[PDB]
Amino acid sequence: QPRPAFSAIRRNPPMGGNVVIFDTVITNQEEPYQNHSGRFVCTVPGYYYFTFQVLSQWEICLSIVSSSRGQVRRSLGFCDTTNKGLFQVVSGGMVLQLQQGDQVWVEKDPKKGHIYQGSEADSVFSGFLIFPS
Amino acid sequence: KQKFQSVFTVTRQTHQPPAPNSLIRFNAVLTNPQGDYDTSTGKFTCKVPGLYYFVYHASHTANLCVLLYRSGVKVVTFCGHTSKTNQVNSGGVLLRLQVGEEVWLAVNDYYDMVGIQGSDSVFSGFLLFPD
Amino acid sequence: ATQKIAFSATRTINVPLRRDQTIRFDHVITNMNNNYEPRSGKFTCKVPGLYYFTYHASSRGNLCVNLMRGRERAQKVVTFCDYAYNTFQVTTGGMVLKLEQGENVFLQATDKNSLLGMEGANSIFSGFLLFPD
Ligand SMILES: CC(=O)N[C@@H]1[C@@H](O)[C@H](O)[C@@H](CO)O[C@H]1O
Ligand SMILES: [Ca+2]
Repeated sequence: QPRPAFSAIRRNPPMGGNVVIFDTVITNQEEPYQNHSGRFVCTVPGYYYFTFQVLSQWEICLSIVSSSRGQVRRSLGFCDTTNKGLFQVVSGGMVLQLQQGDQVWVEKDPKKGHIYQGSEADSVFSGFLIFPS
Repeated sequence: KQKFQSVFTVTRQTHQPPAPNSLIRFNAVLTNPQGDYDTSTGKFTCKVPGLYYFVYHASHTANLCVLLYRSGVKVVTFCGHTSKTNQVNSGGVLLRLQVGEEVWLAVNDYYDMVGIQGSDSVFSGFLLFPD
Repeated sequence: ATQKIAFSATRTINVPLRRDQTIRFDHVITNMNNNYEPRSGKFTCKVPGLYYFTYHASSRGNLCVNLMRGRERAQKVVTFCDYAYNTFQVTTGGMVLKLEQGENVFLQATDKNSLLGMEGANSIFSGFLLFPD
């Protein structure tokens, strides 16, 4: 019976590019999430929920992006631009209908991409199958 | 079988915010296969009875309170205050619904839903446990 | 389906939290299978499996919360911080966890304890079973 479900957080993330990599795995049932790349890979086709709560101190715009057959599919964004140097949590989430092999990841705005790095608090990326199609 | 499930993600695609003290219409669909969210009324209507999760993330650059309503009763309110910078107001709740029950989001006197470029507003709901 | 486990509970108590105190959400909106205890604020797993836990908290100042997991002695999974100078905020966090029977999950206050629970600015704690073991 289909289980795919993950949660991943940031602590020692490889930095580079606009993809937000959450390097520390908390849950990875069916191992759909790749912690080296920050990419979720769909094995079971169906409707999935994805959500993130990401800590910033300055400006941050994030988007849940997907791909099918390697073609990138941009989507909605979510921002906190308080820009006062104090913890703010930006969040977003959506249902995505995915086909086998589809990939899903968080991408930042190259002009607004501050993500807190440290041990005081956490940023999280999660996803789970709602029902197979 | 698709009609034995329930799921939607709708979004608000417009630059003008809702009127004060009004139901919030999400006019654009990301997914809504059973048609359970109605973009013309702004209301979700229960087709399949059971336990649902509802959650939203709304961008705003002035004060915003979002109220979630179930069959005429306000279930939860969450407010975010800001002045000219962008934040996300979020809220969510699990509810066991009967056929024909309506769910929707509304604002009060704090009604701003004007996100900066690249910051949107979303409302999702899905059936977890049928009966 | 069969194993229907889901809870949503709000906080209506306006008494200031102390560090390390379990955050009680005393008003249940939903509590199917009654695995959530509104008297303590803890969820206690009966049926092993994948759960998703989430909260939204209103605040009028700096707030940090620990998401705790464990049996008789609990360990923190993550800490979420959201700061606010002189302004009302709503913050959020979530996490997918694979739980054993007897494991409890709850939110715990820190230093940073500005949290409101009232009419017009609620705080809520929810969780549900994704997939049984
Ligand atoms: C930094 C990175 O991406 N690599 C880690 C690796 O150190 C760890 O052993 C593995 C186990 O889950 O998880 C990876 O994400
Ligand atoms: Ca804040």
